[PDB]
Amino acid sequence: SQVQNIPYAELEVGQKAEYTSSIAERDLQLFAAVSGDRNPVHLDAAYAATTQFKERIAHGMLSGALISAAIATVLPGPGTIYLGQTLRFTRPVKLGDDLKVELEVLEKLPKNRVRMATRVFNQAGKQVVDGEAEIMAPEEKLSVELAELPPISIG
Amino acid sequence: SQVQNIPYAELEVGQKAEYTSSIAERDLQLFAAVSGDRNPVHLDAAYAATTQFKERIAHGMLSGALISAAIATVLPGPGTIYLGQTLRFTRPVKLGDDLKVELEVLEKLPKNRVRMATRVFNQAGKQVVDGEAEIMAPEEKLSVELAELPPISIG
Repeated sequence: SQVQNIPYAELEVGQKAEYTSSIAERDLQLFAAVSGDRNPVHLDAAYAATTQFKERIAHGMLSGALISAAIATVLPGPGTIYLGQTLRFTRPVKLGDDLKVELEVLEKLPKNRVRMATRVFNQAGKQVVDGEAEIMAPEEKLSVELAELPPISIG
Repeated sequence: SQVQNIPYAELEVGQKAEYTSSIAERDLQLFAAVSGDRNPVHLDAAYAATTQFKERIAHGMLSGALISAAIATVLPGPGTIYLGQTLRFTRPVKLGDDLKVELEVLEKLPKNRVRMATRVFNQAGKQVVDGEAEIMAPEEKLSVELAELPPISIG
């Protein structure tokens, strides 16, 4: 399929969208690989078993990654420019959690700018991240084929 | 292999550290994989060649991932609790850029709270990200063996 954006003129204050992701081993490994954060509580099950969490946990900033993809692919979607992001990390995310990013349009501002609430909840409905984004929303309507990745093999 | 943290009592206001990374094709693909942001300006060279950028560009939030690793592995390092992060995306990051994360201790506050400047610069010394982290620095000295990444093959 193709992904259609929601340009500035069509956005409304209060408009919401959601973006969901499971927290699997592969997510922990991919985020470590691209961040360089090889702390063993995210990677080494034997190590994590010795910690207070008893199992591996996700990097806090994995939620910033998910938020950015929600904004870029769902609301407003293709053509958006990222100007800023604030994150508050409220609760840890554990291996085997499922996260839901909730976006909400808070304000429409000059120069096609939008303030977007960016919240993340886990499978129990508890908020794990709170924050807000500043973006420049797309001026024109757009339909874009997202790129398919090559196969990525781990282990 | 081994990494020592820098506990709250060891930190001093003005203390700096750095964390560097080159922006390779693999980084674009892995970040897209873990985030879900597969917009083609990040992944498809033929497409990006048709844009103003003339080449692929990195996801803005890739700098957020690198900052988070710098805090978690270099300063204060293992044991740090990530409470908050602000990011202002001041300049696009391109394929083939070298990024330098600069961390600076701005303030030490009660209950092990630290305010940290988190700036990111490209190869030409232009600032590409500005922001500040709020953390709880570790109370005790820890030495940790970082985990190995599993092997990751792409394509």
